[PDB]
Amino acid sequence: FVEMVDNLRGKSGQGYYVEMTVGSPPQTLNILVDTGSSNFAVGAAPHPFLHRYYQRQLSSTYRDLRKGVYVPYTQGKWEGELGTDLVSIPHGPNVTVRANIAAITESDKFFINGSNWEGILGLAYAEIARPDDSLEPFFDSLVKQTHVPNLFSLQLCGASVGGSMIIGGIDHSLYTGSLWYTPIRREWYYEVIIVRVEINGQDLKMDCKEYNYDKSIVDSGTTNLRLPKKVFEAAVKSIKAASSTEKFPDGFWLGEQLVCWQTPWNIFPVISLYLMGEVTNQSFRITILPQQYLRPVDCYKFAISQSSTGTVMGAVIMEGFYVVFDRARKRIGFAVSACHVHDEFRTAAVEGPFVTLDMEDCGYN
Ligand SMILES: CC(=O)N[C@@H](Cc1ccc(F)cc1)[C@H](O)CN[C@H]1CC2(CCC2)Oc2ncc(CC(C)(C)C)cc21
Repeated sequence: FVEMVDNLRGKSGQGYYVEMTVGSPPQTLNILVDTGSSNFAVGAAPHPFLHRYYQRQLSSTYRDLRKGVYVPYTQGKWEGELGTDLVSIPHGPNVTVRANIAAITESDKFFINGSNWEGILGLAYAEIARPDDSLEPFFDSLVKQTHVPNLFSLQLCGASVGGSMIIGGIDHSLYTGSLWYTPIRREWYYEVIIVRVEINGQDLKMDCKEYNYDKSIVDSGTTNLRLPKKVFEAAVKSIKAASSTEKFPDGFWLGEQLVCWQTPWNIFPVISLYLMGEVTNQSFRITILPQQYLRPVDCYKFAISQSSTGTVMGAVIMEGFYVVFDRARKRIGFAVSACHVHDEFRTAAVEGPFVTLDMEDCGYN
């Protein structure tokens, strides 16, 4: 799968993109890779921020669906016209498929000024597609029309970022140790269940329901580890305590201020999420280093932040790990990334099995 290794580019805070082609003849575009949504959408008009855009008039294979589509994210909304056309990933599998494409014709605080991407690839399930679940998501179309296995994996490497999207398989060269899998609780977002949390090794004795209210998801289109309220205060409480030996401003834990050195790494704790495992009463844990939740912006940004719609395991989480979206078996795999920025002293980690009871009662119903 070395054809696909290192096919992801980006800039810190601006997402990860892959090169795609649309229409005949092929128009090359950079497309943000987003496991947190299920629309395939590309700029189709000359918005001043865009390096390029989809020009339907140039395409033999374009077909109008004569439906409008609207999509608001956490922030950012766009509106568009649905169509289908032929699509390829040059540094991906050797195929071409007909896919739904939203030609973005109006947007609001969506495109990033200074970014080098022109669209977004929603990789999650139909259930959350707009206007509705009859709009077959890209990856569903990819699997139905080719012999590409129903699986993709992400090694997000973390001012320029790099990484790999392996479509249809796994590249064992992108990780060390063993993959550990957690069930996809439901096929809409990539929903999982967190069952326990630990800073430097200390539990938080919270009802595990507080971790998955109203959901926990794996989202590559989100930068931060985003915890619910209770959970966020508790974890800074614990990190501020473990790291107290150097005084840090309040702006820095709000993610406003910066720290600058010429970096006492082991001043800072590891953070640990236990995930529901494959077997009744068995879990595993994933552990991130300071080198993960501290975003280089020799200065650093605290990258854990409060949330509101559930836990979101964003690039802060995913940059420590190789993440396998095993859609065929309703599960997501985590393994230590071979590219994660580590340490002579420490590493990010994933280990098990652990015994943890009542893992069902952990997710909101
Ligand atoms: C930070 C952010 O919102 N990133 C988005 C993609 C994105 C948007 C703009 C941008 F400039 C870069 C990436 C992700 O798609 C967010 N993913 C989840 C993340 C959550 C779900 C829990 C937090 O909020 C979302 N709300 C709406 C959508 C779109 C929908 C059509 C599926 C309802 C998705 C999400």
